[PDB]
Amino acid sequence: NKMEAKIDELINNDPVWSSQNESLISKPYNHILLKNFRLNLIVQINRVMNLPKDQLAIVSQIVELLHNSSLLIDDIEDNAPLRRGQTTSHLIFGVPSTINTANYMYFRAMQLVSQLTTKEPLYHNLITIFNEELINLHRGQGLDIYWRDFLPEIIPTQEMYLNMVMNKTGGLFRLTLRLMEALSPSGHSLVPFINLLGIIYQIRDDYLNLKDFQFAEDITEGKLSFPIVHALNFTKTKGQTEQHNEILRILLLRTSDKDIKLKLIQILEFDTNSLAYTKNFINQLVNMIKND
Amino acid sequence: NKMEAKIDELINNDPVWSSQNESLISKPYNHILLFRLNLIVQINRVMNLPKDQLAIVSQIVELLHNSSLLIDDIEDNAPLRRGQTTSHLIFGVPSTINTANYMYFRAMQLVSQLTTKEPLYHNLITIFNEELINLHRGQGLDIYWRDFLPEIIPTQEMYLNMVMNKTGGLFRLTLRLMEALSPSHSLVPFINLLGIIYQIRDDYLNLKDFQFAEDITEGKLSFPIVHALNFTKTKGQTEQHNEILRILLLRTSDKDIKLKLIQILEFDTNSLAYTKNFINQLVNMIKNDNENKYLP
Ligand SMILES: CC(C)=CCC/C(C)=C/CC(C/C=C(\C)CCC=C(C)C)(P(=O)(O)O)P(=O)(O)O
Ligand SMILES: CC(C)=CCC/C(C)=C/CC(C/C=C(\C)CCC=C(C)C)(P(=O)(O)O)P(=O)(O)O
Ligand SMILES: [Mg+2]
Ligand SMILES: [Mg+2]
Ligand SMILES: [Mg+2]
Ligand SMILES: [Mg+2]
Repeated sequence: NKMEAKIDELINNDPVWSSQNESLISKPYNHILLKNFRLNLIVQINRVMNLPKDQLAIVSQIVELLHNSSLLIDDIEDNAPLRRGQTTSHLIFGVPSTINTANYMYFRAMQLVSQLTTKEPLYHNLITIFNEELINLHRGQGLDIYWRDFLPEIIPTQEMYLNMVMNKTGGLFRLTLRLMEALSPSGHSLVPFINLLGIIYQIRDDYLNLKDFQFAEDITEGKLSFPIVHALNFTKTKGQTEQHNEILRILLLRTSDKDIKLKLIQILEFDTNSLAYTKNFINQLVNMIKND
Repeated sequence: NKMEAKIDELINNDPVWSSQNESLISKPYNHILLFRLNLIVQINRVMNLPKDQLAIVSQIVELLHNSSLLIDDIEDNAPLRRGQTTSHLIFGVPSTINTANYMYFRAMQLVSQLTTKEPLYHNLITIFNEELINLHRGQGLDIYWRDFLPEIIPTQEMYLNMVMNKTGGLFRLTLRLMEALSPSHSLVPFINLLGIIYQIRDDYLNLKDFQFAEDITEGKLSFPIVHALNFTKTKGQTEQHNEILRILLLRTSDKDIKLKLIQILEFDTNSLAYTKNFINQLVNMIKNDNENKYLP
């Protein structure tokens, strides 16, 4: 009877969640917070969208949660040891807590959308954009991960890699902009532009990762970067069998040996000219804007 | 010129995605597909959702359920899920995490297809939202206790609230959606008690079937363990309290060491007996529910 009442009380109330609990399970996330330029893009874009700063704040909050959560997970998936010159959360708090916290923040983010409007028609568009771009994000990420973890099952071509980027990187970039375009109280859609900004961003990330070495973690990962994809297809094309295989073998070692990583890079520098190709590819993309 | 052409085309289109791609990413989910729908069908008798809108609800629930099992096995370092090899051991942790999270959002998208009524949608999303949030909190606490042991040893109360969040999330989600779509007293209190019977029973059966008892290997703060731990602390049984902690902290597969911890629960604290009793009472709260305060 006393137990029965304590239970009766329980099952008839909402589940209990204290602020301490909230603090406890937010450790992996608070860690990565300690790591502005994401708001510079939002403030600029806004110069054109004209959103009241009240709503722009809630937009900035949604994107950061989604962004920081993405990084918490991408690090697990990529077995990354450092993020922004700091130990990654999964190495401190563990993979289990990090996955849960990150996925949890995805839903806190989703919850904040209610705060952008009272308008039922608008709200629905918002949730849809939120849904679509998150679905796109996971698709690209699924390919980048599949290609990597199952190499050499599939050697992506420049086209396949770019579709993957349109999904993955474009995902976050389109989410931010598409949401603002729906809240804008006010020319043409800036989506095409943000997609190009996303592609340039990703290929420059892939590129600087190797040039900054020449610590090239992307090689330790086995990632099918823009430079590696060109090297692999170039090599198959010109009949360079041993080079094509050494590239695959090195990617598959998941090595942190600096000399082995340097060898690979010099292969992309003198043998396949992938570094130059990529540099040019980036410049051309930028020129497409600068010459618009 | 020609490169400019292709890029232009690319950025002016939706991201490309074929079904072959869809198949790649689904592999980890398909692997886990290889009684619940009966419970949903049964519940509809009072809800009366049109066999079709009910299929969708059913699909949403299945995506979520199956997806959380894939993530939970990664978090629990489980080598087996119903006799077969767990997905992350076959497809790796990265793809499995991603495929499971992708499915969460596919589930979130099916919600838009239950209704086209603007208020009713906002209420379905809210429900979906709230329950997924409660589910992650319960899981977060469950993992936290397990991974920070012995910083915090939960009490029966703490444990049960963790269950209301975790196990209650997936049970309530299903029920609150159905009740909201119903064309026809809430059964949420009843689903809550159910979830609790189910979880305490899950923890109970895990040890009893052995008497592989993976929960021990996992180091989990299961219901019998929570009892044992607070039972020895109360009776001041120092060694035994520490011995229980020591075994959980071993993350062992040692059949012999697992046996010992169980020996402790059976002989020293009688936690297993205490739990069998607990379950029964909860059920009687339902069995002896005359006037149907909980039952329909
Ligand atoms: C977890 C899921 C589905 C997706 C996660 C996708 C992400 C963020 C991956 C992280 C990497 C690329 C960085 C990006 C895209 C930052 C974008 C910045 C904005 C300001 C939008 P990195 O590790 O940081 O180099 P990647 O090299 O692994 O491609
Ligand atoms: C991934 C996130 C946030 C939450 C996941 C929560 C889950 C599913 C945990 C799995 C376990 C409990 C079993 C359940 C819930 C049976 C399926 C439920 C139905 C309602 C049919 P188990 O491993 O199967 O014993 P647990 O013992 O680890 O608590
Ligand atoms: Mg990465
Ligand atoms: Mg990556
Ligand atoms: Mg589990
Ligand atoms: Mg678990």
